[PDB]
Amino acid sequence: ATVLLEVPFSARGDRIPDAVAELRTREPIRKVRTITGAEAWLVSSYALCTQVLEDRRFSMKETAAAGAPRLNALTVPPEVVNNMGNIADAGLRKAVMKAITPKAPGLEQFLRDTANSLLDNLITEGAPADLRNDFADPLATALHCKVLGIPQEDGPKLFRSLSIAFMSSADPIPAAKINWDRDIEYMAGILENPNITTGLMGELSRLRKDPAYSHVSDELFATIGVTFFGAGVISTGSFLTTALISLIQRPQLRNLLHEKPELIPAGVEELLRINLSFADGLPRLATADIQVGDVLVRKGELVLVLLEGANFDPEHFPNPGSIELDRPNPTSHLAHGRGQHFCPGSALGRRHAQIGIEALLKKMPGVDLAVPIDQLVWRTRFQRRIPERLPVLW
Amino acid sequence: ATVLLEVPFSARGDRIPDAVAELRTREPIRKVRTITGAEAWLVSSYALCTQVLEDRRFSMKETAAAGAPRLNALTVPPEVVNNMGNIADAGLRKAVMKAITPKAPGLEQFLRDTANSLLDNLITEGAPADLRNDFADPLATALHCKVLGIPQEDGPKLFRSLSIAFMSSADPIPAAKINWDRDIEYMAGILENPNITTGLMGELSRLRKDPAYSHVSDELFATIGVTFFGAGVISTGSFLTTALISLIQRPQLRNLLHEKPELIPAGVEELLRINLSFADGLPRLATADIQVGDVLVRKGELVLVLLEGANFDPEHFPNPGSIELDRPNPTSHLAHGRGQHFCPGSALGRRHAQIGIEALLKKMPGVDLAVPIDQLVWRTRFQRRIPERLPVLW
Ligand code: HEM
Ligand code: HEM
Repeated sequence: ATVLLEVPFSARGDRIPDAVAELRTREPIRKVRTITGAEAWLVSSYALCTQVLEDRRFSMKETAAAGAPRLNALTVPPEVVNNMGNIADAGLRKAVMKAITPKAPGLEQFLRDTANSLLDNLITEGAPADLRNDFADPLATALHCKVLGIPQEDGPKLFRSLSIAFMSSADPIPAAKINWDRDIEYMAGILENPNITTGLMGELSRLRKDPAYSHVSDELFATIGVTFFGAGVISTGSFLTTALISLIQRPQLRNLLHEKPELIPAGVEELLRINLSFADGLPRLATADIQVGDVLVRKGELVLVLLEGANFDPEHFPNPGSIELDRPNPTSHLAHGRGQHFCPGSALGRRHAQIGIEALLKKMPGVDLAVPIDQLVWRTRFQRRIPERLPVLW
Repeated sequence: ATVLLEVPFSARGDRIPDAVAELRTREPIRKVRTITGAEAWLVSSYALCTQVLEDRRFSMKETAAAGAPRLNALTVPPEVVNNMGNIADAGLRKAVMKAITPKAPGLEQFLRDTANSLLDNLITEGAPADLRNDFADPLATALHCKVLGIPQEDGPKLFRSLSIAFMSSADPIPAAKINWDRDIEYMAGILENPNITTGLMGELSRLRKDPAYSHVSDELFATIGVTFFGAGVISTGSFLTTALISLIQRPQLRNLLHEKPELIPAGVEELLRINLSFADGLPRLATADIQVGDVLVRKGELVLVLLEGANFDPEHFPNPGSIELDRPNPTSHLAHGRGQHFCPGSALGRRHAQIGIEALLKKMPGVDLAVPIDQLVWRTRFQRRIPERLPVLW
């Protein structure tokens, strides 16, 4: 007698478990138990992952319903799970999306200067350096302060909520509520701060006093600040970190990108595709009875869309484990999801990674791990897979 | 077909695995495979642990022999494994041991002021607080700078070597050598620094120019600084952290110690006894064929002395999982080892814990975890078990 298969399989973000391919072949939708004890359907083929993400009857919003089977505990108010819907309903969709493009004047140069300044300080200090805590995450944090229009010096305390805010927990987390409420108060103060005129918060500040948005709540405006900061910083910092591992472990690739940096966009797209940053399947709740492969998913059941399931599917991406800069379908991966909830920061994230890698390869062309790869400490019960420290030398 | 049982069993430092008791009953010496692929004998009963630690033919020094079966890779020069022997041979044993007592004038008050100042800053900043990174470890770090006679401001960079120096790795760690050599150069500079006149380094500085120690190497003096700083900081910071978890999880105990703080020494002794801080058995290499329980250990074989094996042995400590402040045999645990290599900092460590707990209970009598216990991220492939962050509220 064995128990029902448990998810997630491994918190290690540097390699995919052999088990994923075996499951995809045998049972590309199959029943699993989450950390809460809930049952769920784990979907692991490209075809079935795409089907679920593209069918809105597999609802994100309804995952927050009281009494639903849960992947993990809410770390935000239940109405905040439908944040993008709330944004759209408030007529704020176009403005939010415009404010988080990497195309804003000066932004890319700010990114490059910031990356270069972080790297110079590591160089000055001498190897070993921690590329997560002292490069990737600070770069992510600086980027999102600039994108939000908020002071850089406020970034670190906001950042420090995230090790808790993005926990994947069986039970509610008291600290998450403390940090949430505090971070909300900060963003509400920002909207009242006349010095804040640029970026997302500057724009929301103005829209908040525009008559065309008079009956949009202050709660929604502050929520947008907290959610976009947290999602952006955690996602870009975590992605860049694990992409750096994948690069460092492929010196031939590292050298080619150092040699031909115009291939970096193609490289970052592949690093996105193979990225194991998302620790859990994307949760959705069936709002109807829906056939998914050989399984009739019943209304009220939880479905988990395993991103690496899709992204390493050899039917869609032949030789899935190899980075190939000339695939015919390079952006057709699901690293930024798909459908209604496709990542609004995908371009900004792509650019954070491109610029951080560009700068790292220039300043540290000899970059290598300073510890054997198995020594990396992978964060557990978290919504991302990340090494606690990423020690490198150069 | 199963593989040979692997060690360590779990990096979780908040509970002992049920498997340890089962093993102790069934097979209190049994064969296991280490992370290097080496075979070893894992010893898990009080009686057999004590036998091994008290028989010097189970050698610490010989664990460093080229070609021996290894628990993990050396992170120091092989001659440094015999550091205490080297100390004794150089006539430095009495001086080193005297310099690391908690009885030095002002030391306890420095500890208390430092603990109180760390706590006030957490209070000012507001919950949640990380009791590992922003209390236990800084307290350990400050204590050891003061004990060594070195500037407090030098503590943080020395501290940052330790996440690597105390790795438990299958392979040599390049960063460990970088940090070792750098930290050695620092301690050599300290011995040449005329401002350094107090503590262990002040005393070694003087003995280095005393004719009675003329043919003791500069290498040994600097090595003593690096080894005593690292072992002391890692051991006291890690112990206090996990003792804090054990306390916090027992509010009745926490309240009693807050109420009757004179029971704190008895409490710290029990917290020592149940402490899971050591991630691996203590390694020893047989220098002869020696009968240990039902096993004839052969010369050249590795033996691992599982401290919690001894310390949770119900034959020696009845109701082993319960903290009892009135045991008849309270200091007979093996938390500081036993025999030739008994911890030279045991009193200093006891006092760090007592004072840190005293101060925490006074400043934060309402101290509780701010996250569910399962959310703590336990450091892997490391010589200690420690949570990466210890989020608390009060
Ligand atoms: C490489 C970097 C990034 C990756 C891999 C990533 C990944 C993802 C994925 C997979 C989703 C889909 C969630 C779902 O469908 O259940 C998503 C949505 C989202 N992302 Fe990203 N993201 C990245 C960067 C960013 C940035 C920079 C921001 C903000 C500045 C951001 C903000 C959001 C938000 C607010 C959502 C929710 C969308 C919705 O519910 O409609 N992301 N992201
Ligand atoms: C609660 C705190 C502490 C614990 C639990 C602890 C634990 C231990 C243990 C189990 C050993 C035996 C190693 C073996 O036999 O293989 C040991 C030895 C040692 N400890 Fe500690 N220790 C603590 C505090 C300290 C401090 C504060 C220092 C230095 C300032 C220190 C320095 C050393 C050294 C240098 C050895 C090697 C002894 C030898 O090889 O003869 N320890 N410790």
